[PDB]
Amino acid sequence: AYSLLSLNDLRDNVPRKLKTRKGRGIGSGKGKTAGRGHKGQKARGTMKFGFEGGQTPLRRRLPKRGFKNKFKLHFQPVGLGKIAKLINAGQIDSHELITMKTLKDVGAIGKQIEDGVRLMGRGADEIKWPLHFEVSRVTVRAKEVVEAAGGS
Amino acid sequence: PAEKVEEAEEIGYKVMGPLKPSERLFKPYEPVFAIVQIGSHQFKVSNGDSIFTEKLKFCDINDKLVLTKVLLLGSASQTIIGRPILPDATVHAVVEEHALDEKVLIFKKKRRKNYRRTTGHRQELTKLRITDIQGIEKPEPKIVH
Amino acid sequence: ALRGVWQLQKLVVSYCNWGGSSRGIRAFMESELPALIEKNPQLEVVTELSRGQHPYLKGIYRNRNERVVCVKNMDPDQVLLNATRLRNSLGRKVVKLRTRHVTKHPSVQGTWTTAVKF
Amino acid sequence: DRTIGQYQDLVIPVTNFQNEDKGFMVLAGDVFDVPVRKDIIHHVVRWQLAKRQQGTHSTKTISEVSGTGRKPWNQKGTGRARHGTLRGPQFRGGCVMHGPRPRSHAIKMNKQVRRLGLKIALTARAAEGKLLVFDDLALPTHKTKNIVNYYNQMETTKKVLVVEGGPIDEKLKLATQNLHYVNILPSIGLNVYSILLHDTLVMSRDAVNKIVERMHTPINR
Amino acid sequence: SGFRAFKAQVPIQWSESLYITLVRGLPGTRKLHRRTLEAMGLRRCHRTVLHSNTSSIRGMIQQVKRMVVVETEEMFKARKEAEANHKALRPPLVVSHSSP
Amino acid sequence: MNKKEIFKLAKGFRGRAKNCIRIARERVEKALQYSYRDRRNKKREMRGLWIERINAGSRQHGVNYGNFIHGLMKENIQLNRKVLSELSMHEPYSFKALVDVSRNSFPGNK
Amino acid sequence: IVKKHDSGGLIWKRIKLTSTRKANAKTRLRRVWQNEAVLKACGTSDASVS
RNA sequence: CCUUGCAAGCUGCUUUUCCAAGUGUCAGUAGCGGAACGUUCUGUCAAUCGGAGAAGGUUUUUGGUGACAAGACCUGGAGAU
RNA sequence: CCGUUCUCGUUUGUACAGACAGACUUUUGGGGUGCUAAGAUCCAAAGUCGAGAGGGAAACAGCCCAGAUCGUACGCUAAGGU
RNA sequence: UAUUCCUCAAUGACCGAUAGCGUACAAGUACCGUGAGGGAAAGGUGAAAAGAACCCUAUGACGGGAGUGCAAUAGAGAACCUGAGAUCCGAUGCGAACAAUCAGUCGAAGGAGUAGUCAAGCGCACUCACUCUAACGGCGUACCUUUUGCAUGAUGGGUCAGCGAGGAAAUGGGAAGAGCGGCUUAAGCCAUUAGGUGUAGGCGCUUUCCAAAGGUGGAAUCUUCUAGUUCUUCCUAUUUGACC
Ligand SMILES: [K+]
Ligand SMILES: [K+]
Ligand SMILES: [K+]
Ligand SMILES: [K+]
Ligand SMILES: [K+]
Ligand SMILES: [K+]
Ligand SMILES: [K+]
Ligand SMILES: [K+]
Ligand SMILES: [K+]
Ligand SMILES: [Mg+2]
Ligand SMILES: [Mg+2]
Ligand SMILES: [Mg+2]
Ligand SMILES: [Mg+2]
Ligand SMILES: [Mg+2]
Ligand SMILES: [Mg+2]
Ligand SMILES: [Mg+2]
Ligand SMILES: [Mg+2]
Ligand SMILES: [Mg+2]
Ligand SMILES: [Mg+2]
Ligand SMILES: [Mg+2]
Ligand SMILES: [Mg+2]
Ligand SMILES: [Mg+2]
Ligand SMILES: [Mg+2]
Ligand SMILES: [Mg+2]
Ligand SMILES: [Mg+2]
Ligand SMILES: [Mg+2]
Ligand SMILES: [Mg+2]
Ligand SMILES: [Mg+2]
Ligand SMILES: [Mg+2]
Ligand SMILES: [Mg+2]
Ligand SMILES: [Mg+2]
Ligand SMILES: [Mg+2]
Ligand SMILES: [Mg+2]
Ligand SMILES: [Mg+2]
Ligand SMILES: [Mg+2]
Ligand SMILES: [Mg+2]
Ligand SMILES: [Mg+2]
Ligand SMILES: [Mg+2]
Ligand SMILES: [Mg+2]
Ligand SMILES: [Mg+2]
Ligand SMILES: [Mg+2]
Ligand SMILES: [Mg+2]
Ligand SMILES: [Mg+2]
Ligand SMILES: [Mg+2]
Ligand SMILES: [Mg+2]
Ligand SMILES: [Mg+2]
Ligand SMILES: [Mg+2]
Ligand SMILES: [Mg+2]
Ligand SMILES: [Mg+2]
Ligand SMILES: [Mg+2]
Ligand SMILES: [Mg+2]
Ligand SMILES: [Mg+2]
Ligand SMILES: [Mg+2]
Ligand SMILES: [Mg+2]
Ligand SMILES: [Mg+2]
Ligand SMILES: [Mg+2]
Ligand SMILES: [Mg+2]
Ligand SMILES: [Mg+2]
Ligand SMILES: [Mg+2]
Ligand SMILES: [Mg+2]
Repeated sequence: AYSLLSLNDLRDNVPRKLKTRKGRGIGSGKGKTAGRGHKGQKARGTMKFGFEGGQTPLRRRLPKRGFKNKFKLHFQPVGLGKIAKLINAGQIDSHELITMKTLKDVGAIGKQIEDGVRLMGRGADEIKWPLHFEVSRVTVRAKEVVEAAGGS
Repeated sequence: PAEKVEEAEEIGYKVMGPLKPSERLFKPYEPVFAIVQIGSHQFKVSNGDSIFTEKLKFCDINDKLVLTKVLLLGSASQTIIGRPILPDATVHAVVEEHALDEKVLIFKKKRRKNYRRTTGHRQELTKLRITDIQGIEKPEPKIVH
Repeated sequence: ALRGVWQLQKLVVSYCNWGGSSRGIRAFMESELPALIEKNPQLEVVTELSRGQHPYLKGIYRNRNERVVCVKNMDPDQVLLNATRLRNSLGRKVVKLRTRHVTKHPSVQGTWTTAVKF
Repeated sequence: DRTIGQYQDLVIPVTNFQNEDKGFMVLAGDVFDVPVRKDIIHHVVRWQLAKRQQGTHSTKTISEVSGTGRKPWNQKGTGRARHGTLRGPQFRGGCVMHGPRPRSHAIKMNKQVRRLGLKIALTARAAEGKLLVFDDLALPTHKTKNIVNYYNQMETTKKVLVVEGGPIDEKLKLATQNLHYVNILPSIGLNVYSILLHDTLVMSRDAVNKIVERMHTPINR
Repeated sequence: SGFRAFKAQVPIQWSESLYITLVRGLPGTRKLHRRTLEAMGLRRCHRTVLHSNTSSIRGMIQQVKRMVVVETEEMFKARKEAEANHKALRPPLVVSHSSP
Repeated sequence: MNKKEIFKLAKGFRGRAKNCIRIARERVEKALQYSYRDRRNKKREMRGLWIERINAGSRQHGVNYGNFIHGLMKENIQLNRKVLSELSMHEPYSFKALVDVSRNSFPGNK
Repeated sequence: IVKKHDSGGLIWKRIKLTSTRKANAKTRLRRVWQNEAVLKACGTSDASVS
């Protein structure tokens, strides 16, 4: 039995849950109308989910709103605290320029850049050095904090 | 051990130890009777009788028993009535078997309601052989030559 | 025991050394069977190998009745319980108990008749 | 004995088909000493067998059973049960309602779970003492009698799986194909179900090196 | 009758504690009274609970007073004592019939 | 319940009810319902029989059943009705002694 | 209790007030009267040590 | 089944079992949840059983809460899992 | 605000419902309509049936008593009886 | 890249004679229809025909013997392996023409057939022995469906055997279990006694208000906490014939 792996003796952690087979006998508890009750559309299976009974539904009583700007630009937000945490770990060289390639390679940006990067002010107290950034957008507080530490 | 003795006394029996092959306790019939209480049930027995009781938890096969709750004694000439028991009277017995009875089916059904249940049950019983009744004078041997 | 005479004479332990359904009876043979053999000197216990078959216990009695209890896929304590119930039985047929007080002498003083005077 | 699952490197003897002494090899502990888990092996074996199933099983619906769509008699008046065809699911010779149709039975499994299952299988073989490492798998001839002689020489074995690093040489291929109890695989085809079908595992040094190199390379993503 | 067992064998006076015994069944009664009996701890017929004698308990008893027997500590103790004294062992009776 | 078990339980049934599964299943289920009910009802019937035999035994000596059984209760004699009826049938002199004891315990009115 | 006895096709028979029914009513009255006496005796003050 | 203890492992120093008590609970349609039995087929299985008679069929007996299981005689004549 | 119950039956998240044909009894002494009729009909407040077996009401959905885990040829009671 | 009137080779947790093609058998036949058209049923002696010489009784051997054969109810002439049930005719035991009712159930007199055990004297009383029957007593108005409610004089079923309805895919809402710690690939590609690869994409990190432009300091101070994702099983939903 010590370190045996027989096909004879394999199983999962918990026992397998089996399918509920309706329309079998009385003792199963789901025979004779299964779990459908008596008559109507729902017992005969001709009911569409979301129908509300002929009342004007909420999806048609509320107004439509606005328009969609097809040319909306999406920028990835990065807080200064994430950049500080990656600076202290040696992933980012704080003496060189921090571009969007630098943030993309260390994983501060996720998988898909869309239109660029917006630098944010979350965790800005952890910025203690002059840092130079080249991003697409930047908030007012993040630029204020970075220039207060001698960067740009 | 003393707790089992106390509980068996509550039921109404005392274990005296195993039956030895040297003993001849199964004597011919004597015309006295006793009424004994074992659990809820009462039995009117003479020697050589057999009774099936509810399962006795603290005895084994071929154990000699003393039945401690004797309610009445009788013979051809006198009757001794206990209020409720007779402490001076003893009835001796031997455990013969612990066996399950025949299965009874428990069936329930509610018509037109799609409900039914079927289950079984077997009750365990203890068989005792009554060997000796004490506390009332037995008739003398009338050796009719 | 009927009037002090033990009724079960032979306990046959039928088992398989290969089959998975004989695991419990094999553990019973190793663990609980010597104790039962020791506590019953009046009982003969034979053990029989039956490869490819499901295990059972067989009880042969004084009245030439044989009772077989299949013990396939049982835990060892259930096998020991079945062996104990075979030992404690008188070997009778499993039918309904017609009475709980068997007597051949129902009356010491004579059954009531219309001729009885007080 | 030893505690399996500590991720410790192991030292194994190296031999060949001639029962010679070819030194020793170190087996990487993150491949041959992982904790042994039955549930992962259960899922990997189920994944392999589900991928294997052909699924060429079929029945006919009422659109495919031969028979007319005509109503067999009038809805009312004949005293008989109403039917739309004579090919309904309750009819003899009729359609099969909810019957099988040809489909794939394959399920999905993460790649890392498959790698872990292969690690567990190799660890169990090394832990039982049923893993033999060969310096190479070269045979003098293609005759099956050499393999049969080595198999008879072996100790407490029934079915052997022989793993080669690269593609299998023609001599071993010809020598083992008539034997149901000796089966061969390149290291690219090593799988959990093939390992568990044989109680003894024979791997060359190249096969061990290729498996450890594969497990030490992360999944490219 | 069944109330004959519960008749007072002691004068009824002020008590420190009260014993309440449910002597009526639950179906066919108001759900409020059943919830009150549940708040007294009485769920099954012929069951007895023991409570301190204050107005919060007394109002609950007053609501369901036709379903229960309420006893003082002294009445309950006397009833149990008389029941134990009745079942106590007495000396045997010997009757010699004989001579038909 | 299987078809073979139903045919086992339908043994001795009259007509097609022992033989055909549609007919046998109803009659066997009704038989099992009767068996469940009659395990309860047997105790009522047997207590009625014991009380009838005790009442016949005690009225031979001029004592009604209720006065007799209450006089036995008053003396802490705890023999039950089954054993008392067996005494009334098979040990009439001991039963007469019990009737005398109960009549001294509780004569009743009249 | 049902009190409709001379109308309709569903028979609710009138339960006659026999002496035995009067005896049961008197027993129930004795029980409630003893309960009321206990509540009157115990209602003068509350039990201490709360 | 639950609750309260008890004693064991754990890792969780707290979640799981064994045992003991329980004047604790256990009618049930629609319906919801939990735990199982059996059938066919596949791997385990070039393994195991089979003229020392397979499958299937009739009797009979024993076991489990149940779906059901199992022993033996007879029939059967090559398969069963 | 304070007792009793020690039960979470409370509130709420998530997932799965079924049901939206009710019936009778409580002085016609909670009332409307009807004829102070209906086994009518429509509301209020209880209970039972529905979905509830057992004992009583001759027989009995809805009244009275009372809630069926199983076994016993043990005991005490309810309604109702002797 | 599409398709199969076709050929060759191979495979199947596909079916196994009411299944699988309508057809395992001379089937698009027989049969039905003016016609278009509709459309079956029916497999199995035995290893080998050794397929039963001859006798007896019948008009006549399929019978009773004999013989063949492992086996003859293995004895057939589009059918004989096994040989269930409904159904029909008999044999034995008990009940049965003075007593009524879902045909039972709980008790039970009697009748009939049949075993074994053994201390003491080779009988006899023990195993409530066992099996079948059941005079007589108490209790007992089928089942299913549908209903406020059915013994209902509401529905359905002559009986038996076989068959007969919650099922598949993809995509969502969840639960349980697991892998990894950012997770996971799709088509494809290289191999298949078998896996390995493949980053395009998807979700998360991620920033909350807002129609859009615009705008965006989480919690904590005492070595700081600061994200999920992909599978498997099951319950449900959508689109599909969607329980029949
Ligand atoms: K048509
Ligand atoms: K069919
Ligand atoms: K056909
Ligand atoms: K044959
Ligand atoms: K035949
Ligand atoms: K009868
Ligand atoms: K009609
Ligand atoms: K899903
Ligand atoms: K996870
Ligand atoms: Mg249900
Ligand atoms: Mg049905
Ligand atoms: Mg439902
Ligand atoms: Mg319906
Ligand atoms: Mg509905
Ligand atoms: Mg069509
Ligand atoms: Mg048409
Ligand atoms: Mg078909
Ligand atoms: Mg009427
Ligand atoms: Mg009526
Ligand atoms: Mg009067
Ligand atoms: Mg009364
Ligand atoms: Mg329930
Ligand atoms: Mg057979
Ligand atoms: Mg088969
Ligand atoms: Mg199988
Ligand atoms: Mg509506
Ligand atoms: Mg409505
Ligand atoms: Mg409706
Ligand atoms: Mg309404
Ligand atoms: Mg009203
Ligand atoms: Mg009105
Ligand atoms: Mg009215
Ligand atoms: Mg009405
Ligand atoms: Mg109406
Ligand atoms: Mg209401
Ligand atoms: Mg309804
Ligand atoms: Mg209810
Ligand atoms: Mg009722
Ligand atoms: Mg009645
Ligand atoms: Mg009633
Ligand atoms: Mg209950
Ligand atoms: Mg056919
Ligand atoms: Mg066939
Ligand atoms: Mg066909
Ligand atoms: Mg011939
Ligand atoms: Mg053959
Ligand atoms: Mg044949
Ligand atoms: Mg037949
Ligand atoms: Mg006959
Ligand atoms: Mg006559
Ligand atoms: Mg008639
Ligand atoms: Mg009977
Ligand atoms: Mg009757
Ligand atoms: Mg109607
Ligand atoms: Mg009715
Ligand atoms: Mg009808
Ligand atoms: Mg009707
Ligand atoms: Mg009809
Ligand atoms: Mg059928
Ligand atoms: Mg791929």
